[PDB]
Amino acid sequence: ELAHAENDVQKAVFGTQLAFDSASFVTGAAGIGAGLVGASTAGAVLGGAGVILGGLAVGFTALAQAFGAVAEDAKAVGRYFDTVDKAYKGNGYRYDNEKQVLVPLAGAVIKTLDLSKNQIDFDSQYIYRTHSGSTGSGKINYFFWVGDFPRMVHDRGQAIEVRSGIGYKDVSRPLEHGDSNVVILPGTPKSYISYEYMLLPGATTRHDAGFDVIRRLEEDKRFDYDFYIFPGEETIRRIHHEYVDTPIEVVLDQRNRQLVAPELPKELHGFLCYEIKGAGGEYLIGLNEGAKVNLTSDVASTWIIDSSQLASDSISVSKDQLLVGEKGKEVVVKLYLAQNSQVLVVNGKGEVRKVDFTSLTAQVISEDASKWQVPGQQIEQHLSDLAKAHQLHGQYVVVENYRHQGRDVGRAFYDVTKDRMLFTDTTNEQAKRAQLGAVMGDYAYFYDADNAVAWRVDIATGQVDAQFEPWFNQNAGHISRFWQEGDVVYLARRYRLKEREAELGYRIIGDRMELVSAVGDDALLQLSARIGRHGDELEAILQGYRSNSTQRGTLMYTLGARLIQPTSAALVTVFGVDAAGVPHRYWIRTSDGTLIKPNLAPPADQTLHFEAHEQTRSAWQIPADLVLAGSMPLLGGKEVFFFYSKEQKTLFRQEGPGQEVLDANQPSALRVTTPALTNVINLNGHLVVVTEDGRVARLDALGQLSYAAVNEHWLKGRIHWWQDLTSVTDGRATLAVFGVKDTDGKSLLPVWYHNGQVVVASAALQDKHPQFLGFEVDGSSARLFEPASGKLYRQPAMTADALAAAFGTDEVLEASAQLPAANELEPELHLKAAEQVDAGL
Repeated sequence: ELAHAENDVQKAVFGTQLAFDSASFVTGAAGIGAGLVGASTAGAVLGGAGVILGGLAVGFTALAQAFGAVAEDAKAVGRYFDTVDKAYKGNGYRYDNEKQVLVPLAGAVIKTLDLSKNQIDFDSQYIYRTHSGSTGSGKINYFFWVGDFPRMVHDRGQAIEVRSGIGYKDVSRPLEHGDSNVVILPGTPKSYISYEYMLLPGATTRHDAGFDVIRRLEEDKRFDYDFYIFPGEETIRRIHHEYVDTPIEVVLDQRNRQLVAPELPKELHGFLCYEIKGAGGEYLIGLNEGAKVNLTSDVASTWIIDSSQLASDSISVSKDQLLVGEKGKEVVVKLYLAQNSQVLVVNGKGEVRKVDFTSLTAQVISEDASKWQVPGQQIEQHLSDLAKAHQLHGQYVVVENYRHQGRDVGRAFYDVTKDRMLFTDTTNEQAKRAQLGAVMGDYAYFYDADNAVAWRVDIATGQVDAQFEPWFNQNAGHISRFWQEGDVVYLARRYRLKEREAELGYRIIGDRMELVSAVGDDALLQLSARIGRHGDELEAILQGYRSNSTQRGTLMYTLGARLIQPTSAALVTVFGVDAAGVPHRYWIRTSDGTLIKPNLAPPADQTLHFEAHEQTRSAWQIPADLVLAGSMPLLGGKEVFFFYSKEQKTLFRQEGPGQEVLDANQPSALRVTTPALTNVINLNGHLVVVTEDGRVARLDALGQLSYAAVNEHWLKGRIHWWQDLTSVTDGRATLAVFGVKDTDGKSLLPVWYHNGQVVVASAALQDKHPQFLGFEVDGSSARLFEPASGKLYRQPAMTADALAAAFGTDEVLEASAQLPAANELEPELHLKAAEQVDAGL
């Protein structure tokens, strides 16, 4: 009757939606590099413990998708610095030996071509300096402050000023081949590079295209990459370029070579000026849009300009300069000719004009038709190639004094990939300098690094919408970090008080701003160590802070804001050093006001007792890295709470929130026995543990664990892992095997183990996300279900000899995939869902 809910069935732990790509990624990244997975930084909690039920294997998807999105940006940044190295490698230029053109490489920057000497003179791009607080090395040294994270020095005066950290230094080098030739002129300006950081598992340990170039640069403390902080490995998510006016110069020689200026993306126009200097001869300057050029023939010449690469062939002449193009967007040519050096203006066909400095006229002559200059196709091809690279770059560019609609909107950020998206949408002399923090799907978050304000921006590029107001606006300190994770965004405002510096951490979702952390104060922290239920106010934080006003509200330029004000969240953490040697930390369950109150038990080979005066303490002193893992119903009259500590690699279970008063003499959170615990994961409210030998087991309210898979780090190096897989559990084990690779060495082969039988999904199954189902009473026909097809299948078990054929000595399938093929089981049915049950399916 109704739904089944049957006991003994021995259904597999991971259940329905399991995909080996997502879980094998998440459990691999959790198995290395000393980071947590899926952790929150502002509040110290795993997995969003406010979510208490959901699909176990959906969490592996939600994690893998986010870390793939971070990995692709990280790789793009790598491929950029790879391209920069490949540009400075071989000194900025190549010669096309098949068609006799000198072509600039994509990414280098240059001061001048001493082309007579065939000698090239380089330039650096500058990257802003890394800076940070000092609570890590000293000061309030214990806990990991939120805002004390590496940040960027905004000021051009102190940037790491040199390319040479890529591995080599020079002023000049010889170019190998090019002379008596044609030359394309360099086409990228100098840049100031901004950067932005994001959490990425394995970032310290991956080796990908060009990452080594960045690893070479962070060897100087002025800049850091390949580094670790408490929540996990952090990496540069993306780049922003600020371009600076770049005078390249050219010094020609007594050979009638031809020059052409290269065509650049819409944003690069006007950042380049070319000094074309030389003597004698008849040299052609191929003009192009969005550049300035100067002619310095001061010995003698007659220099040619080609209009045909511009969209239009209209010209005007002036005693000092001439202009070519149309609609005012005409290339400015400044005409420092001497000794009756004169310019000839060539069109696409038939005509050249003599330009008259006295008449200001473009007198016709038919001296074109004269084979004076190279056919277009080769140059046009090279320019088509070069124009691609500058588009492909992606990333962002920063625009200063963006006049949107005549009105000057200040700084703007050109999204190279999309519709010019982000600018502040309002005219204010502070917001003119405002800093971009985070961007969403048609939302942008800006902030001021020095004043407590932040905006919602770019609602359909309309008006500015709302501004966020922290709980206090009247005292010194600043928003020390603005950063996002998982489409939520976190504010770490540092406050100054005449006692101490303090910090508050807010989380913003949608229209809500929420508080999730408070540093509080000793007089709060000791009155939190005891009885506590506070309701409408968090521990009288308001009466703990606002009494220390310093008129910082003089800087609250309220700018017509629709003010949004903080509201308090479930599981507000409170923490701080109460006194020397006594850390405290509590979680207020704001829904009910109770305190989660960790009473930690000394190591099993110790016990301590403490005097009655200090007795209001946890027995073991709370580690610096301690995080609430989510809490489960016990079915035994309480709720059970778990605490994790990555440095200690121990799990503490606690029944109920804790005592009404801390007793240091009988602890309450008990050090759970687990083998070599490497990490803990919370998935929609379900806990998962990863052992150091590479087994995975779910966990349940009595502290028991049931093994549920092995991992890549278990399969690696075993020559006959199907033998050793009997060792993972005492018996009646049903395991996925997340480590098995398809023959390409990239895809993952779905494998299970069940009562000694190994099931592998055959080539038709593999891409379909095969689910496992338990065996026919004949004990060889393993059932399977494939939810996308809706269809139910049957699949032979594979013998150890057949495994010895299908696999050599390795986790990767042989190309001789002599693999037992499936067949459908109940072809007449299309199934919404299939599950095991005691009576059957």
